[PDB]
This record gives sequence, structure tokens and C-alpha cells, in this order.
Amino acid sequence: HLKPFPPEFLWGAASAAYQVEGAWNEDGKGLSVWDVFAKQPGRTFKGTNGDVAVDHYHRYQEDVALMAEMGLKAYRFSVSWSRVFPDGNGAVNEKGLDFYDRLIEELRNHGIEPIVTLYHWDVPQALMDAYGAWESRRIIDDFDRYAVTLFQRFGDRVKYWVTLNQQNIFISFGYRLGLHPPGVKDMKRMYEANHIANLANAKVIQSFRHYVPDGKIGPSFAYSPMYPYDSRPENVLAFENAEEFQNHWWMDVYAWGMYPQAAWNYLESQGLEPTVAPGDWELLQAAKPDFMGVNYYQTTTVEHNPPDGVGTSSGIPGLFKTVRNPHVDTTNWDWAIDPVGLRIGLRRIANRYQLPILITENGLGEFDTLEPGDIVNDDYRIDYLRRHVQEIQRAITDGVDVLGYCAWSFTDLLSWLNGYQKRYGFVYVNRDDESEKDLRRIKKKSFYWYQRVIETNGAEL
Amino acid sequence: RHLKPFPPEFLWGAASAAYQVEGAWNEDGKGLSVWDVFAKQPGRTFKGTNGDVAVDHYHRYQEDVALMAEMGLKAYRFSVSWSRVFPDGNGAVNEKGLDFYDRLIEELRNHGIEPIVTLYHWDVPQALMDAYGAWESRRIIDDFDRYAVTLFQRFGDRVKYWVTLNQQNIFISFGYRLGLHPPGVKDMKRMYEANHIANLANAKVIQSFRHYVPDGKIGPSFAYSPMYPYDSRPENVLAFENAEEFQNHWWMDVYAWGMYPQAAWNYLESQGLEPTVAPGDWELLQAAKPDFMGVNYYQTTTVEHNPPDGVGTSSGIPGLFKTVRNPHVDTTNWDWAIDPVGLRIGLRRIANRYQLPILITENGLGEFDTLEPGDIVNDDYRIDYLRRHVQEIQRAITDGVDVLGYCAWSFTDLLSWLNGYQKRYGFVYVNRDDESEKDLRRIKKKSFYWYQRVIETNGAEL
Ligand SMILES: O=P(O)(O)OC[C@H]1O[C@@H](O[C@H]2[C@H](O)[C@@H](O)[C@H](O)O[C@@H]2CO)[C@H](O)[C@@H](O)[C@@H]1O
Ligand SMILES: O=P(O)(O)OC[C@H]1O[C@@H](O)[C@H](O)[C@@H](O)[C@@H]1O
Repeated sequence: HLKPFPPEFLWGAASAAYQVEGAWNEDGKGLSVWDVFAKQPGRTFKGTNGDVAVDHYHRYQEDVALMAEMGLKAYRFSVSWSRVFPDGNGAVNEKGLDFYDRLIEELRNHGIEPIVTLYHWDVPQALMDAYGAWESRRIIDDFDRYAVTLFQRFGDRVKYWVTLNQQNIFISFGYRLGLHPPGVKDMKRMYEANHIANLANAKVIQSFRHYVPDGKIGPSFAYSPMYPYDSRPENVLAFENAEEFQNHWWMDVYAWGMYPQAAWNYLESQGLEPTVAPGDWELLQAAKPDFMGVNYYQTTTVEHNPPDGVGTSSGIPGLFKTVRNPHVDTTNWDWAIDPVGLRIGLRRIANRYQLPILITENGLGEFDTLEPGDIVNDDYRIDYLRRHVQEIQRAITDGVDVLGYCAWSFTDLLSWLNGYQKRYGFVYVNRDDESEKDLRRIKKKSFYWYQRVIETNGAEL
Repeated sequence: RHLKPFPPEFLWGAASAAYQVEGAWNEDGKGLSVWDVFAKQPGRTFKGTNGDVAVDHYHRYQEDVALMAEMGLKAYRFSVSWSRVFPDGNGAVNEKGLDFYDRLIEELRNHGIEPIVTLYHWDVPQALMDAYGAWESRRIIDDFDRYAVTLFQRFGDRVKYWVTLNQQNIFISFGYRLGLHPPGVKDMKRMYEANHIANLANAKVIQSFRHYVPDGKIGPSFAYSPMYPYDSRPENVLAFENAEEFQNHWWMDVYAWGMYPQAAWNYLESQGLEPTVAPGDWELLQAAKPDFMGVNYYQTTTVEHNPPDGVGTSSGIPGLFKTVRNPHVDTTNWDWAIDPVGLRIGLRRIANRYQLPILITENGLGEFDTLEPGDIVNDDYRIDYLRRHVQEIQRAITDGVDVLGYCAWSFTDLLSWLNGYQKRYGFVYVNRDDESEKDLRRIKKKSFYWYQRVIETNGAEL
């Protein structure tokens, strides 16, 4: 018999500041690296950018009212560092803090738990200009000063905090694939910036223990659990390599403060291991989180990759390469649909680290059709969410401590590079890639489905 | 890719177990072990074979050590028979029993061979079973500790490497779940209680070791079959998660971290099978970190989804996993997988999960060796098996696993627990069979000279 969801389960939904807020130059806000990057011609679909997005900065009262109508138990959002410190360091911007204060008060007045995410990829451009942002150890103290400011202003009202959201994405996309700022393709630089981000995460967790002694904090990891293609020993070995290189490389640092040794030795043999300073290991080991945040969309299957092989398939020669998994469904965008993979990832985190898990992001991006009468029938989104929630219930029954589930996303939002048409929200926003239209909010069918999930604490899916 | 060499102090070894080699079952004051009694029950063992004589290593140890020195062994791993040292398990120490192990250790040291002493290989004295049920009573924790401390005091000056419980998962599961080994019980609840007591005994002895052998290295040895999923079907990967945790982490997480894994614990709790925990248990288990994980390795196991009405050929646990033949590995003549890459995988998994050095305490090939005219045994099949495993160990070292040594199973042919003598494991053939001891003469197999050359070249010629 499946166990019920625990009574205080945080049924949530989530967003990110650049993707929803707009108001990119209002109330003293400084430029973020994304304000600049997205205005490079050709970088984003149809030149879409975060100047307005879905205008949540001005429409937050309506959006929170919709959350209360749904009965959301928690809303996870990120704070835009450039609103609080327009230059990254230096003078605090009270008008920027005041927006988040008003948002938090609106949530609390409706009984919704805020989950504050410190960082979703939008370091102030001034810090990139001054010292290269995440490539400089200077960012450790600047990020800590920013985080401490938020802990001081909001710790009395916010119990749950996420530090770096998807560090593995912003680091790898920014420094290895060149898809995100700063547009670099250099593995050596990637691992250096990654190490600095690890130190920044640990430093802010240490600060949190002083300023928010009753709070709960953790990083959030974009987790694609690895599978071996089959039981061929060389494919199982490729899986060992891939899970360690892609997943333990981050989560072991978060949980244990140590990089895994086989991956470290491989990077050292390539001259790619990060520079370690005295005190680094002590800091990383002394910053235990209360939970592991998990952003989940799909698993990855791997197979053996000879030393002259792949490096379609991607991988590392001599370690592993990816291969299409014939045993999982796909979305209309070729993302795998693997709800059991979420249960597997949750089981792996509990088994390896004994940590509670907050699922910070999971959802389905698809074209939605607006029908006359302001009707959006998104049964495909209900199907996807239902199947993932069902597997979470099985993970809970197995013994995993899952603190909550934040569906991605509450309203439709701006994609980093792909505009607006692949929508994720429970709430449709009437705008597209060419026009803001009237920006009106329209509840999708999935809104009412999730409302009923919450009312029954997951008993009716 | 440049392979790393075997480290300069790598323990090229071979191994045995006391009941399987010693004989002298009632000599020099030795008391009855549970195996002395069990193997004499009609029908328990093939052709009634038992350890009364075995290969008579108790009397022939000088000849056997001389062969080890001829081979150039760096280490010899053996077990101490508790019933020789404390015939009743507790009570009076038997000095003649200690004197045998003293003579053996001196013989090894005089030939430059490192002794690796194994405290327990399944032979608890029958008197402790009679009095209180042996591993089912917490009384065994202090009795085992007193025995271990006796050995630490007598031999700690000359023995650096110690193994505590050898293959706890086997003696506990075979003794209390499958009923194949003493005490012949089939009761999962009793199995998990005895297993918990064995965990506490292991931790207690490691704590004592820190007091008595401060420069030594100690660890348990686990019979490790690394699990594989059959394929990338999500339900088969989940079956693998269940199987690796339930079959492997259940033991190794206690050894390394002092904690049982939660999903397995909750499953047992739902069946009414979780062990009874006393105040102080977690503190003891957590405060007994080993210096290494010992690994007894023969093969991997591949698993697939098993519905709640499923298998309980294939074996498994309904709702968790079931085994399935792996189509991508060869098998021995007894349907055991031959999977040397699986040894590398298991070594990588232990380093990745626990960051522990590993002593491979047992690995070998059992086969029906033919004694040819001229006292020749051509066991190229054994050479091939060992060569491939040693090659994969070198790759694991190159990956970054700290492997302390490799003990081939076995040095001489020996008595199997239930299956007699015909399926042989030694580098040294022993002339006897299931019907009689013949003359017990020792005959070097071809593999003896192969391993001699491996050791001489520190693994460069395999
Ligand atoms: O509109 P898109 O391109 O589908 O983006 C949706 C969300 O993507 C999340 O990150 C993804 C990323 O898109 C993938 O490229 C990467 O491989 O996986 C990560 C896993 O999260 C972002 O978290 C979110 O801000 C986007 O809305
Ligand atoms: O002869 P069998 O049944 O294959 O057993 C071989 C070996 O099996 C191993 O599990 C034991 O550790 C050894 O003690 C034993 O010799």
C-alpha cells in the first residue's frame, strides 16, 4: 500500500526572476549578465528578452491571488541580485529589497510559504566587468554579502532557502558549451568557475546558520540520473563513470565537501582540475545542507566510449557516451519522459547522502492553444505532472524524505533562449514572441487539477 | 592511457580457511566447532566429507609454507580456528592452540611472507551454540571480543593486517535464511537479529584493535556480487537500485558508516523483520571505522523488475528485484559468471561510495583438475581467469582505487563446505578425493608457476 503524502508536504510551483519579472531597468535595478547577453542579436529566438517578460514585477498581486485560489502551499522564486545590489557590491538598493518584501508579505498574507532562491544565473554585469564574476574568488565574499542581506531582511518570514539553482547548468552552459553568459567554451575555465561557485555555496550556508538558525537551506542540482544501456560490463562501467562525472561531481561536494576521486584523477590527467587554496576543503566540508534541491526533467542512458570515440551522442572518450534510451517516451520536443527516473534519482540521493529532498522544478513545456472563452485544455500537462507525482509517492513509500514538489512553472514565462511558445505554466499568459498583447492571466485546466491535488494532499491525482 | 604499476608494497597473496585446510579436528585440546558437528549430520555434505582431516595443513604447514616461499608469496591470508584457542568459546585459553598459530606465523615471517590473520571464518565453537545460540545472543559480542583481543595481544607485534568477519553475509544468510550452513535455520527474523549482533561484534573488535594494535590495519571482508540492471528500462534500473542496496549496502554501509540503508530498513520494518536495536548500538557501529574493506569476489549479478506476485534459475524478492542471466558475460561450468570487468566495477563502487582502500581477500576459479602422468596439472583455465582479474585490478588502481593486495583463492586445494573436494581451487594440487585422503601429497599446478612470475615481475607479466 502506498503511503500518503506527509501532512505538511509543500505542494509548490516555481519561477525565476529573469523569466517572469520584467521591470529590467526600474527602481534602480542594475544590469544583469542576462540583460546584456539576451540583447546580443541572434542569441535568443526572435530577439525575445527579459525587459518585460510576463511583467510579474508589476502584476505580482494578481499572480499571488491566483496562487491563493489554487491553494498553493509554497511558491519558489528567485531574487534578482541586480535589484538588490545594482553594482553587485557597494550600495544596497532599498527599492529593490522592497519589491521582494512586498512579494513575501503578499504570500504570507495568503498563507503561502515563500521559498527564496538566492541565485538563478543573473549575476550583476558590473561584477563580470570588474573581475569576471564566477571566475574570481572575489565573488565568494560578494555573493555572501548579498545572501546575508537577504537573510537579515527576510529570515524572520522565510524558512526555506535555495542557494545556487542548477550550478551545473549555469557553469557548464556558460563556460563549456558557450550557450549562456559569459559565452565561453573552455573546460579549464569551467572547472575553475565551478570550484569558486562551490566555495560561494558553502560560505553562504555557513552564514545562514548564524542569521536563520531555524531555517532550512540547500543547493538545487539539475539531476539527470544516469542509466547503463544494458548489462554489458563495459556499459555498466560507463554508467559508473557518467554518474560520478555528471552527478556526484556536484552532489558529493554539496553533501560531503569532497570531489569524487576517479573523476578528479581524470581531470588532473587532462590538466583540468581546479586550483585549490588552503582552507577550501575545510570550508566545503563544514557547510552541510538541510536538503538537496532537485530540478528534474529526464534521465540519460550511456554506453562504452573507446578512447578515440565521441566527445546526437555526447560524452568523454574513454569514459562514456550518451545513447538514446529506447525504453522511455518523449515529449514533442524530444525530451525524454521518465517519471520512474525521478523515483530513481530520489532513491539515489537518499541512499548516498541520507538527505531530505525538495523537488524544486519539474514540469512539461508544450504549445498551449487558447480557445474561445479563455479556455486552455492542457491534459498533456496533467498527464505528465500526475505521473511524476505518482512516482514521488512511491519514493516516499520507499522511505525517501521528500519535503515538497515545485511544479515548473506557476505562470508561463520567458525561456532563456527560446521565447515564449513552449509554455510551462498552470496559468497561461496572453503574450507571444512578437507582442505583449494584454499580458492577461488565464487559468489552464491543469490549474484546477493541481488545486484538487493540494486539497486532497495528493490522494486524488 | 598509461596504466599505473602495482604499488611497491602490493600484497600479492593467496588464502585459505581453517576448517577447509587444517584437519586435526580433535587434537591438542581443540573443541568442537559448529562445523565439526554440522558436517557429520547425515546428508549435509557431499559423500559425507568433513573437516576431520581436510588436507592436513595442521601437520603439514611447514611444507605448505615452503611452497609459498618457492612461489614468492608476499602475503598469506588464513583464518584462526576459535575452537583451538577457546575450546568452549569462552573460559580457559588453550595454549597449544595459540602455539600452532604462533608456529605458523613464525614460519611465514621466517620466509618473508606477511601473515593476514582472519579472525572468523564460520567456525564458532559449538559450546557457544549450545549455551546461548551463538550469533543470536548479544553474549557473543564480549566472547568474540575476548577471543580477538587474545589474538591481538599474542600476535599484534608480528601481524599488521587483520580481517574480522569473513563473508558475514554468507554465514548469516546460509545459516539463518537458507538453512544450508549451521545452525540450519530458515527464519528471516532470526537472520536479521543474528546479523545485527554480528555487526556489533565486528565494531567491538575494531574498537579493541585500536587499543592493542595501534599500527595495524583491520577490516571486515564482504562477499560482494556487484549488481547490474538488465537494461535501461526504468523499472530494471530501479530493480538494480533495490538489489545493490538490499544485497550489498545492507552490509557495507554498516561497515563503513555504521548505518543501515533506509529503503531496505523500511522494507524489513514493513515485514516485521528489522532487528532489535539497543541503546548504544548506533554509537558503537558508527565509532568503529575500518582501515579497508575486504572483498571476496567471484561474479556480478544482473537483475530485473520483479512484480509483488513474482519470483521469491531466478531468485529474488517480490516487489524488489529478481536475478536474470546476463547475456553479455561468459559462465563457468557451474553457471557462475566470469566477469573480470565486474571486479573493477565493484572496486570503483567501494572507492566512490566509501573512499576506503580495498584488500581483495578472495578471488579464484574452481574446476575439476586432472592429474596427468608425471604429476602435471595443466590448469590454463585457472591462469586465464586469474590473469583477466589481475588486469582489471590494475585498471582500477589506474582509475584511482587504493587496492592493498590480492589474495588468490586458494593456495592449496581444500575441502569445500558442502561439495567435497573435486572442484579444486588451489595453485597446489592435493592428492586426495572424496573417498579417501590418499597420501595428501602436494603437487604444483601450472598456475603456481604463472603466479610466481606475476609476483616476480610485480604484475608486468600476466
Ligand atoms: O523553454 P525551455 O528551453 O524548455 O527551458 C525550460 C527550463 O529549462 C530549465 O533548465 C533545463 C534546460 O532548459 C536544459 O537545456 C537543460 O539540459 O536541463 C535544464 C534542467 O532544468 C530551466 O531551469 C528553466 O529556467 C527553464 O524554464
Ligand atoms: O567449492 P565451492 O562450493 O565453489 O566453494 C568455493 C568457495 O566459496 C566461497 O564463497 C567461500 O568463501 C570459500 O570458503 C569456498 O571455498
